[PDB]
Amino acid sequence: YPDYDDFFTNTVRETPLSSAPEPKRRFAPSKHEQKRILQLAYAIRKGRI
Amino acid sequence: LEEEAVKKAARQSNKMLPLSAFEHAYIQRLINKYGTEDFESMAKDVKLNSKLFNGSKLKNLYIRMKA
Amino acid sequence: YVKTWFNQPGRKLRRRQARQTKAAKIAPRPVEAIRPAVKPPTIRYNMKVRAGRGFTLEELKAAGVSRRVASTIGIPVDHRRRNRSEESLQRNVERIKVYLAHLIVFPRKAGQPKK
Amino acid sequence: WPEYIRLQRRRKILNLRLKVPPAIAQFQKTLDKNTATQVFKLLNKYRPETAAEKKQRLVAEAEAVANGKSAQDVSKKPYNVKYGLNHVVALIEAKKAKLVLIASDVDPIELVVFLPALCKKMGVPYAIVKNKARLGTVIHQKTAAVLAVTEVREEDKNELASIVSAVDANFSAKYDESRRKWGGGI
Amino acid sequence: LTKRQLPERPSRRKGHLSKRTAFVRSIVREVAGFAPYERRVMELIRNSQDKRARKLAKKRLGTLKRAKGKIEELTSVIQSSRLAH
Amino acid sequence: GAYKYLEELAKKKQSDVNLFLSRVRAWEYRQMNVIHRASRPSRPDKARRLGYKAKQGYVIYRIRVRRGQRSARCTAEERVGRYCSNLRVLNSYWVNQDATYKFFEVILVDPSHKAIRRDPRINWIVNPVHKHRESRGLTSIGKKSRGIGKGHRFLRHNTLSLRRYR
Amino acid sequence: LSENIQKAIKEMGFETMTEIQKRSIPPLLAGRDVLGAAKTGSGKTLAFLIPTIEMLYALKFKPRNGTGVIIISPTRELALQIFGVAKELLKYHHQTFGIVIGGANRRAEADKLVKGVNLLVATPGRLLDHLQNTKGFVFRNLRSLVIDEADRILEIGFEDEMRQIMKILPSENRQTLEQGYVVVDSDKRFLLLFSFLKRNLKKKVIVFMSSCASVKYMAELLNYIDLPVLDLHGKQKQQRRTNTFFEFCNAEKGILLCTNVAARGLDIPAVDWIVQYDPPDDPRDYIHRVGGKSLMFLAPSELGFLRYLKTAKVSLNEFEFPANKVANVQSQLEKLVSKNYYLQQSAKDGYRSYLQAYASYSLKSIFDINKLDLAKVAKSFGFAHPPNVNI
RNA sequence: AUUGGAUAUGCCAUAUAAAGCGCUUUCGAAGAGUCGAGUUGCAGCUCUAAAUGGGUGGUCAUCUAA
RNA sequence: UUGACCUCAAAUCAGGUAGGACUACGCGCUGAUAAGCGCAGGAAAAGAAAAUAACCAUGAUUCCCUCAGUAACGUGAAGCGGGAAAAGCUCAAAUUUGAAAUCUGGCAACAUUUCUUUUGUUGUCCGAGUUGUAAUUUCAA
Repeated sequence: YPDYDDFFTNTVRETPLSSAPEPKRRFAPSKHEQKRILQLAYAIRKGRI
Repeated sequence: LEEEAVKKAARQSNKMLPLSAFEHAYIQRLINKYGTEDFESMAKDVKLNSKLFNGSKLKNLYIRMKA
Repeated sequence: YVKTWFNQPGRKLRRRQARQTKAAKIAPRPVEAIRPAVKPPTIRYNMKVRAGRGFTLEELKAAGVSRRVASTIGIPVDHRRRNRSEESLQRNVERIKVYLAHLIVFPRKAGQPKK
Repeated sequence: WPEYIRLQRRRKILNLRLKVPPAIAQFQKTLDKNTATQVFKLLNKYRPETAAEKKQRLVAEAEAVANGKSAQDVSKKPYNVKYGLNHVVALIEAKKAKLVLIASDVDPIELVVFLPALCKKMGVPYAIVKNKARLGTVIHQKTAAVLAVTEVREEDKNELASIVSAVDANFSAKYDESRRKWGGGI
Repeated sequence: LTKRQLPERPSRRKGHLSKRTAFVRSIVREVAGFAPYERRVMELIRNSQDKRARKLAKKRLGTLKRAKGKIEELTSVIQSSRLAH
Repeated sequence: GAYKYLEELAKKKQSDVNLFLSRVRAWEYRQMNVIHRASRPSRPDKARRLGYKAKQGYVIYRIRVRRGQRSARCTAEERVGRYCSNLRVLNSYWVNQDATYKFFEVILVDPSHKAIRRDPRINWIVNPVHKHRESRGLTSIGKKSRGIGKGHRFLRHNTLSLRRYR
Repeated sequence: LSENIQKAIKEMGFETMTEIQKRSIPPLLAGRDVLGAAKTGSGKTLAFLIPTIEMLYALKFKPRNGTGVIIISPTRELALQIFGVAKELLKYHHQTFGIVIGGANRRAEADKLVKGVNLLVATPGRLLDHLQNTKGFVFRNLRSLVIDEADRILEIGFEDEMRQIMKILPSENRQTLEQGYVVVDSDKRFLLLFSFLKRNLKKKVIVFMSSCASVKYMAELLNYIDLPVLDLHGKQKQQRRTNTFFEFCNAEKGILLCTNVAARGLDIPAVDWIVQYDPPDDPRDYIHRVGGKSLMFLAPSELGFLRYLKTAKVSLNEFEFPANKVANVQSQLEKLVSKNYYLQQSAKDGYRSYLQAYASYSLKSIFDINKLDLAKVAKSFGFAHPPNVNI
């Protein structure tokens, strides 16, 4: 029953880890909603909602 | 079989797309602020490029704008 | 415990029928797609040429047919065979380039929303 | 006693009588009563919109579009707490999260046993709070496992810099040797 | 014949560790601790019973390639735990 | 996500954390029934990888088997499949063992549930050819057992072939 | 020359060939190997590639004919200056033309070379990984391996690479070819600049960076923080770049943002303030460029250049300013870099290259990549956690 | 009378969308009490891995299991 | 006192589901292939390489002829070649995080039928699901 060997997580890493760039879909209106709005908007013209 | 495969692809050949009411106005608002040539800086427009469209995609609609 | 061949005239006709019932649906297009020309791999047969499985990803790119529009017009693809030498590549472009020269794809009607 | 209750008190005590490894030992020492009442007060502004009333604003968004109006051009980037285990592991690896909250009762304990080690490495201040269901109430769920603030608005940034300082000073600044020794065996 | 240089198959890049996977293993190496023979080896690699240490890994793992990989694996732990502790 | 960390952790099976949960859960698994239903998969990554989606119709069971001659994992697919006569078996993995019992879980899918039946990634198992797959040696470990692979490692002659013309 | 390349050259804004180009373009177009020894900014970039682009055009090569030429470049700052003209000249051509530098994606740069790039502008390090390590990168269909900056490539430290790499590639039937200082911290690097750019808004100011992308990011943030300025690089478009240097030199007061690579040879006018926001990489060229005022922000852990200029018998004075006067506007610079999608993609691709300049620093003892602070070099750019850059 | 895939044509559609391929100064995740060794009748028992790694074949070629 | 959540129960609860028979042919289990046990379909098993090869390379699986009574050790292959048929692919592993975009179920309308017996759409209310349901991708990338 030894102590906790935190040999690696002792320090702090300063960088992020994943390096793939930030996608463009986090800086614009949620295009899944914009599709969702058009399903509701269409539904008004058919008069179901 | 040559004739059936050409006249069918003669009336079903035009693939021009008229824009929607919004798609016309979205480009319309963009084109009156910087002109009709400098499409490459419209991916850096903060407000009116609210969809963050491409530098290429706006030209795709701009062809669909006129024809 | 035998294997008797009394059906051998019958599998010939059953194959013959089912090869004509295949052609009923595909009436204007061949009953089998074009296969490449690949050289056998042993020392014995390396001077022969015979049909293989399909056209590679760079036999097909060099001929103008993408890997997605390939299997629509009846061109088998082999994602495993690779073109080691030009001769393996120049022989099989002239399988595709003659095939595209002799083939007529009927057009289709599209789904562009109007108004 | 019924057929199952005499198990239900014994797996309570076999977690006590055995030797808890230091990785699991920190999952019973827990954020206190007091400082675990302000964290959830800050979070109770940033709840995800209830799925019934997100649709309610969507029919109010899709009715003006059917006439010609819009709000997408003036829609500011939303805010809420960020939840889900797989979405919060990537919010720590990308150094986007600023306060990670770990439930103290996840049933397979391997689900969260790497998080107090990942939060120590990536420099994301962390705390282990009670009752996974208490997190579940925040985000309109039955049982949540973890949450995370990644961005509060400019309104509560000054509040958040204070409440984290309560989280390190009580969980991280303390509990520093009980995470480094075995537990149980009482 | 006129032979080409082919590019590499995208499957031959299996077996290459990324920077994100190597960060996953490093975290889980310590948070899972050490097995009830790998505690024994770390002692024998610390007070330099090297020939005795390599004898146990071969007997337990089965093959020198593994029995050498652990050495390289566990010796990195002690040389990083002398800077932590 | 968390499944990357949970795969590499599940490999260090003898280390202190993976051994402490082994002793603890082998205690709870042993006082339960020989076959008893789970509510969540104990290994929610291995189950997720072997096919289990967390929707209605996917049923996790778990069963101990006596050690010490059909392969134990194969019988855990059969004994659960004889206890559930409706559920279709997908896989069965290892979760724990001790000196006297190996513990497994099994992924089972309801073919009558109109959520499996409407889903085109798991709709292959509604078909009637997949009736008691674990019986015919048609699953993950029933294929490995009977040497069904690709490689030189793993009546067709015993009959004389008397053609018409010879 | 061909009309398709001449009209592009007409669009490039170059009509009169240089005096050195007058003695080289005639022999190079005829295939005569020339031992190039020219000054910086003496047309060595445009002239050498002018006969090389036509030589492959005379061969009429498609994309699959392999790498028909090579232009060895000794620096990432030089490579972007080399491939930039290469990307501007052959727009009316057909084949491929790209770059291969040090400090990039060694699998998204190899994937470019498997198809076959005609004019692959190369660094002295990454080209050694092409001929030997990479599989599928055929260079055995080449016509001329152009080389530039023989005196600088030999001083890079890879003097054994140019002879070892050339032993594998095709060679037969192919021809070859007083100072001002500001001791600033790593954190408040541009904080002194953002204050100085606002305090000296009505004077002749020239700001120099060590990377093309370094100018392509801070110029966008300056115009987004209400501080317009003109760039001497643009989008690697020579039409506006020729107009920018004409407009900036004619302007008596203004801010001039430019890379030091393109600044060599350009007509440096009498700027009241001459600034180098990044450290210089050329030890002899930057000192000679001084001969208004000139002052560059010196890093805290980079006093070697001060010990080098003092050893070079050059005076240096540290004109100071109170730290309380330095604006603490690095909080809105953490919000702007968080919201804008294009300003961030410039601030991530700007700090990516501006760290590789510290990797390829010729002053190895003075500027050390592994001896600086990784944290504070991002809070000046605008990123809280410095982005994931491949070293 | 039920039914097939089609052909033409009518009405709807919602497309603020989705897809092929260039071009990459960017990234590229890959299945464990399994593999493997020892050993009893492909199974049993003991032990128990790795990331240009692992497998099968002649330093090379070829594949990417659990 | 009260309220969530986990686990475990109970119900002639709502809706479903499993046995049993034939077994020529299929696939497993042990087994003196025979017998016994188990399990499906109109076919089934197999299947898109952790495969061969040593060539100027072949290219999922199945089957026939040949290899051949040959290598190897009385037993006894396989690669190649020649035919028939050829169709490919789907997940796990990367954050939808500018929004669980997913789905079962109850009720009500609208249809629709091999069919008043069938099969769905739309609206609505729980419920499942953040211990991960959709979009995206499967290394050929």
